[PDB]
Amino acid sequence: SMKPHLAELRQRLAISVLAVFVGFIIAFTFHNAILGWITKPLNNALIQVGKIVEKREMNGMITTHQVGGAFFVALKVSFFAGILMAMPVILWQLWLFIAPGLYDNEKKMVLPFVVGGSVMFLIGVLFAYYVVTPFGFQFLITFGSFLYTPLINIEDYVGFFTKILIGFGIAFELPVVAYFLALLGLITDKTLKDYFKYAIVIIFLLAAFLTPPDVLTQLLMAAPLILLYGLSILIVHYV
Amino acid sequence: SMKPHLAELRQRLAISVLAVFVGFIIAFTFHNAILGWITKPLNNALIQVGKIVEKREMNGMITTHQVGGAFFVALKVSFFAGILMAMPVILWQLWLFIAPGLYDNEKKMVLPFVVGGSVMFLIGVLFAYYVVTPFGFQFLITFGSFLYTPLINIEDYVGFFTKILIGFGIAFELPVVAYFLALLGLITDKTLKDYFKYAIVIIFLLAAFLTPPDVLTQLLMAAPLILLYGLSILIVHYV
Amino acid sequence: SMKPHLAELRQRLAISVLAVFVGFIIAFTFHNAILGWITKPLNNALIQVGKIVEKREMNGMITTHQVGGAFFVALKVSFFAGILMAMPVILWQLWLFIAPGLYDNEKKMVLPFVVGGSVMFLIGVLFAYYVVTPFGFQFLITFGSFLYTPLINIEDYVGFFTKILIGFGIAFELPVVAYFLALLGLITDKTLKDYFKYAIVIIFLLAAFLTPPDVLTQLLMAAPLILLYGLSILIVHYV
Amino acid sequence: MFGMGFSEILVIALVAILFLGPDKLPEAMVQIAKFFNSVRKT
Amino acid sequence: MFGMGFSEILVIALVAILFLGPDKLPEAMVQIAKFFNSVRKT
Amino acid sequence: MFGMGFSEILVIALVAILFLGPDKLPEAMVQIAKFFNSVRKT
Repeated sequence: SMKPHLAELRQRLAISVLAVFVGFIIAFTFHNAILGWITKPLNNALIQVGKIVEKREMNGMITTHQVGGAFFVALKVSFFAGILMAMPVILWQLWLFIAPGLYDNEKKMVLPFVVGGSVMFLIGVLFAYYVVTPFGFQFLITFGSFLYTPLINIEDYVGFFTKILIGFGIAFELPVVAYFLALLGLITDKTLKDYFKYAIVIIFLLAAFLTPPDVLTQLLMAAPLILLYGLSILIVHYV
Repeated sequence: SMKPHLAELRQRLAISVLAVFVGFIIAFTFHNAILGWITKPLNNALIQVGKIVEKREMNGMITTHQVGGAFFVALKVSFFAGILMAMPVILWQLWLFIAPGLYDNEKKMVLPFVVGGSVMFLIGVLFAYYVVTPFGFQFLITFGSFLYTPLINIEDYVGFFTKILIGFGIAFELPVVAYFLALLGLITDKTLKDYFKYAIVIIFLLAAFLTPPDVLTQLLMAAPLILLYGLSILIVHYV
Repeated sequence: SMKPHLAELRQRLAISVLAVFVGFIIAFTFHNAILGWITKPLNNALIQVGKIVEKREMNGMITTHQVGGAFFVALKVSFFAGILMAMPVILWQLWLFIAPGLYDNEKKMVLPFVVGGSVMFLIGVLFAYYVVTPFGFQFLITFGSFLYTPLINIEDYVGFFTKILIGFGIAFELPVVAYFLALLGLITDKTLKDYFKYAIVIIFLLAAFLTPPDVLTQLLMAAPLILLYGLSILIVHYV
Repeated sequence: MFGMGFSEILVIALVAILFLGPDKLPEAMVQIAKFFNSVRKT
Repeated sequence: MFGMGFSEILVIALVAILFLGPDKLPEAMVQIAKFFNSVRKT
Repeated sequence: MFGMGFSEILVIALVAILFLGPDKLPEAMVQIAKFFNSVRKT
């Protein structure tokens, strides 16, 4: 039963792990460049907020509060870039494992799905980096500019920044996963509406997983998911 | 069986959630005032410690280490204030759900109990804010004034301050719940004394629940609970 | 069955708890000395890095980001010193609980093991403090010296520092536990090699427990454990 | 447990009562139990 | 699991052993098991 | 749960599949179940 599949899975999981390790080495060789890319929007926000602050009066900068914070951030950023660099190998190995299983009817809707899903994920990250972050970061820092001093630490920033970038990519993949399921025909407008009663519970179940144990973080994450489900209604309604 | 009690519970939970949302909106309209009220003791403590330090020699201020720290702190404070403001509606809905169940004999003991518990919680919160905090914060900051620089961040400070206020509010409700039970008559000194053996285990379980996974926090929270149990023993003995 | 053993366990667990409390009181009386000993390498690293950064150009210091950070750190350091000071009493009580159980054949191997294991743990802590930390701390701070400002907080430093000290002590006790099991004769080179397949899973299970939920923390801790196993392979091979 | 607190649990149940409502909550309750029983006997 | 580490469990068990003591711990052990069995058959 | 995340578990499983391999994984599965059954009947 599982004897031939586990032998095949082992030799494909080995290649994927190797790809991450090689991607990690390449990412760590250029960790200054990747950190500069990640850290650049924050420097723009702090400098831009500083000019507003130094105008009402007429400082803040990026810090690290752990001894190993700089090294760990470089590893964490390199690890994340390594997984992203290994995604073509990981997905190619994933496809080769399930390619014989899929029938020839639905085998030609997987490559466009992977290409379409990946290209939409890239747009989500670029949109979050170049359109959302420059205005979002400036607004957030300005909120506590007249009250507190923004001594932003890199350890908590990288996690905050990577979640925004990763989250927006998936936030763009939800309106295309539903669209892909719509043209072929598997769910209609009614199906995505009469299953909302459960779907709200799963959304709050998903919100709890991806947030600290605070309720506010749950609601602050359940609200975007509700709208993504809402946009999914019109996408199926239009098709 | 549970059909009418679920039909009735739903329409009261809806009203409670609406009250919480309205309270959140009202609190966010005045988030600056509540944040100033919360951070007023910290500023006074920092100024006093600065005077002491600059007298011994012959700086520290409120910061934010997260990009979304100020906005999240405002949202959290507004959420807590909204829950507090919706508590009368929440409690009124709770009473209407259990009012028919309670007999007329003990129905006249609930409203005085609710009034007494609310007034004692308010007295505890005011005591923590106006009597305990001015000395405690100053002493804690002066503890590490000759070694470290107090760069207090708002994100953890808000949680610490709200925990202090809530814990002192409930810590005043424990000696009055026992008093209310003793006046009517349900437990005596012997019952609260020979049940201490399980009571200490329950206290430590609660301390573990309400503290980070550190053992030191568990002990530091269990000691006040033991003292509260002793005060309850004394209160029951007096009656 | 357990009636006589629980009466004996209770009276020996009580003595160990008393030893911790007495050790805690003694540790708190000298908390300035222990904190100075703990924090001394951090000051040396910051001063030494400062001379480098004030040479390329031709600041950073120890802070506290919580109100109760200075007091809690003093308690936490005192608590750790209390447990260490109570170890002779705890181990003596532990031995007295199992002394009749152990046969006379292996009773004369426990005392050399406890003395040998403890002396190796002490070497590990001293080696970490005097040989590893001066180079490790300076390298870690210099890594993010040209990008970020090192505003190290004492709360996260104590957790980081004692983990290095405690971990290196156990990291030196693993190569002597393996030796003790080898000189008497219970496992050989082959047994420690053909059981590696379970060992690698157990190591990642242990690394998961002793690290935050991040995978990178798991990998960064599984790597030293694998090398300890590799060294333990050679130890049995020589004997 | 996996990032979910206790107060986290109550909100999810709070959504469960509000949206599933009086009906359709027992239907989900017996479906979860059947699903829980399904994996037990397999 | 919900805010409690392994050390928290060990401390709780330590207080249990110290305070319930030799007797009255088996009484609690069979009461907890009976309570655990009570919810199982209901 | 005790300091172990979800992504933490998959790595542990990944080591299990990768190192134990095709054989010796079913042997481990039936040994864990036997050990799990052993503590149940005791």
